[PDB]
Amino acid sequence: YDPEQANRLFSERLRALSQAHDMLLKENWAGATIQQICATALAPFNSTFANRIHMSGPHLLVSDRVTVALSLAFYELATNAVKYGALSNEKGVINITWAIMEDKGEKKFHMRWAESRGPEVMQPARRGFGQRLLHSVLAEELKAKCDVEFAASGLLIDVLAPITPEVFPGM
Ligand SMILES: Nc1ncnc2c1ncn2[C@@H]1O[C@H](COP(=O)(O)OP(=O)(O)CP(=O)(O)O)[C@@H](O)[C@H]1O
Repeated sequence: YDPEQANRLFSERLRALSQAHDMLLKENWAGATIQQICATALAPFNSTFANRIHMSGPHLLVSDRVTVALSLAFYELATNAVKYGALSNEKGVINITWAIMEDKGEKKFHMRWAESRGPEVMQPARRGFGQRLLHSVLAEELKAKCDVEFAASGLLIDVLAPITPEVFPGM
């Protein structure tokens, strides 16, 4: 081991990641709706796994940063769904649902990624740096409380965010 080389490798890999994220940020300058984000990111998966990914929610416009964060989150979640969850078998299904909530006056954005009818989700299922990082980036861009549950019945991700015009333009 050499700590100086380990730090250098981490920076170089981080810079490579930032470069890839800027390519996405430039492309997505106008933002997008959850529907457009969701359908666009999950299009390669809808080809391979027809009628196994379901999306439902109101028409809702989101900023450039959230469109990028959410795209990679959706892509990364589907990548794992094929390797471990609902898309690893033949009967497993993914339900992406979002909506505009109300806490007796305060308007909130809620989103759920729900995997069902997939294989059993075995007890020591613990996230690595990448997914942890993506979830953290997504939650920070949304200024959201994010809950990740590795339920035996299937992975359940919940996002609860306050509505601000920075994150949700024209709101
Ligand atoms: N949709 C899903 N359904 C069931 N288990 C899942 C899952 N997504 C992830 N897991 C579990 O979480 C573990 C950790 O996954 P993660 O992708 O976070 O890190 P990793 O670094 O262990 C593998 P990799 O980075 O190659 O995907 C996986 O090994 C798997 O057991």
